[PDB]
Amino acid sequence: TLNMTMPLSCTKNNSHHYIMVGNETGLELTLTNTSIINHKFCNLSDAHKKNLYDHALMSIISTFHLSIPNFNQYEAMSCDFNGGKISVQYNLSHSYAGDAANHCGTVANGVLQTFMRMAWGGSYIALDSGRGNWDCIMTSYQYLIIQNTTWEDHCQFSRPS
Ligand SMILES: *[C@@H]1O[C@H](CO)[C@@H](O[C@@H]2O[C@H](CO)[C@@H](O)[C@H](O)[C@H]2NC(C)=O)[C@H](O)[C@H]1NC(C)=O
Ligand SMILES: *[C@@H]1O[C@H](CO)[C@@H](O[C@@H]2O[C@H](CO)[C@@H](O)[C@H](O)[C@H]2NC(C)=O)[C@H](O)[C@H]1NC(C)=O
Ligand SMILES: *[C@@H]1O[C@H](CO)[C@@H](O)[C@H](O)[C@H]1NC(C)=O
Ligand SMILES: *[C@@H]1O[C@H](CO)[C@@H](O)[C@H](O)[C@H]1NC(C)=O
Repeated sequence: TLNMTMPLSCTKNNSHHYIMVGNETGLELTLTNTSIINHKFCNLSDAHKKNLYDHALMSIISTFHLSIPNFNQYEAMSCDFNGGKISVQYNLSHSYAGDAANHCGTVANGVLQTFMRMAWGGSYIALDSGRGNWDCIMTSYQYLIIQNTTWEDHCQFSRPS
């Protein structure tokens, strides 16, 4: 065992949902005030890391039917790799209306949107964006964390690195 055992994803204070892409593998989406990736980097230095990254986000967009509007906006994002299993952390700026509106055309916002509409946990506020069905979602959560993990382990945070 390397370093000390990781905290739980499934907590009384967290909102979480699991997307099962593979036969038992998938993505654990966690909305938290707990930071998992402690650096400011997302180094996709090789084609494999870039490929693992695109597959993770493609999975979320496909499953949630995210039609993300082009607002030329971005979420603060860290990523790391642990033997082929990616971790993606969004430092969400959705705590205030103005902040949410400027980080509205993002995957993280699409996830927040699904959590709200599916009632998966947590309370949110929907701001009418400029276009159709897309809402800018407010949340008090600081982090959205996405980890490639198994169903047996989805309730515990994986090691980022
Ligand atoms: C998201 O916010 C956390 C918290 O501020 C950032 O983690 C910090 O990273 C710096 C390195 O630049 C460390 O010196 C701090 O100790 C970290 N703080 C904590 C609480 O872990 C994280 O880097 C941010 N991620 C992004 C993408 O901005
Ligand atoms: C992500 O990449 C950056 C830059 O590619 C890394 O920062 C480098 O770290 C080395 C330490 O060996 C130092 O020379 C500098 O801090 C950076 N070098 C250059 C050329 O930018 C960073 O450590 C990487 N982090 C992760 C998690 O992969
Ligand atoms: C997360 O932190 C924000 C700001 O500190 C706070 O308002 C919010 O209630 C916290 N949420 C949880 C679930 O701890
Ligand atoms: C998790 O990682 C494995 C290999 O590291 C990959 O085959 C699989 O597609 C990944 N799962 C998701 C949901 O990205």
